[PDB]
Amino acid sequence: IIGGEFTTIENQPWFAAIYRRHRGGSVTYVCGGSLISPCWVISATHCFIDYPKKEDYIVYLGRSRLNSNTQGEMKFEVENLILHKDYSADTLAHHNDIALLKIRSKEGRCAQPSRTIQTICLPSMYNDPQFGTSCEITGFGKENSTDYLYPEQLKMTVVKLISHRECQQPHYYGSEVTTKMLCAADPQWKTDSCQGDSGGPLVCSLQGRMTLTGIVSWGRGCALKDKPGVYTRVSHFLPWIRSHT
Ligand SMILES: CN(C)c1ccc(C(=O)O)c(Oc2nc(Oc3cccc(-c4cccc(CN)c4)c3)c(F)c(N3CC[C@@H](N(C)C)C3)c2F)c1
Repeated sequence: IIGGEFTTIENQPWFAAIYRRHRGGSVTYVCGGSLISPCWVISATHCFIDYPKKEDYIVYLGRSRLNSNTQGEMKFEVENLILHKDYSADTLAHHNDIALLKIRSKEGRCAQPSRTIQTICLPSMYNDPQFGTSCEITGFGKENSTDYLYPEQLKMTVVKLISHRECQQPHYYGSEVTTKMLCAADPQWKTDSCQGDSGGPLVCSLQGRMTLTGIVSWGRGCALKDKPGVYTRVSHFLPWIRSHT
């Protein structure tokens, strides 16, 4: 995340950190995700498409820091990696960029609630906030283009939803964004998702309840003028989520 502030998992208790395992016990961060039910984390397919083997991945919940431990964190294996069968990418966009990870602890249990681990609510079908609404994104992605290190502490920022008609304008993304995507940006183009933030949640507070509205998918650069972040529009995959869960 570019711009934005350090946060703790307490403030983002549905956030899931997804890593890939390596011989020796070392791991490398992959992508973000969100806990939508005790046994299911939702993320983006493009995070896994090159290495679709569920055995290689681990998921943390209740984790505030990238390479050190947080009190109360829970570690999980992936029982089922479900990628969208119609996922694809052209020269700019990911399509149907949504994935489900069935999680299972070493001891065989799903996630348990706590101050640092909670589910986010799913949206209602075709019901999303109107453009201009503030929503938050969270992730361990890069915060600076010249960095070789990702931030050690979780970050968040606030962006505003952009209408589909604005994002489809030629100096934005044109026909590259479909009704199955949503765009969001800082009005001053100062804060944005970046490398490593994909898979993570775009959350909007609806009537008090925090709702998973988007999943970080793609864009052009990070915090570039007239190039909003593009998210998978979760309210259009509810049937897919419901049936595969
Ligand atoms: C395999 N692993 C572990 C990972 C981990 C993280 C990411 C990620 O997206 O963050 C990832 O996907 C990808 N990672 C990239 O690196 C970067 C570099 C800089 C910014 C971003 C980036 C990521 C999310 C949102 C936004 C919008 N501000 C930007 C991604 C890519 F440029 C692509 N392209 C470039 C080509 C384009 N096209 C196929 C749509 C997609 C990509 F698909 C793979």
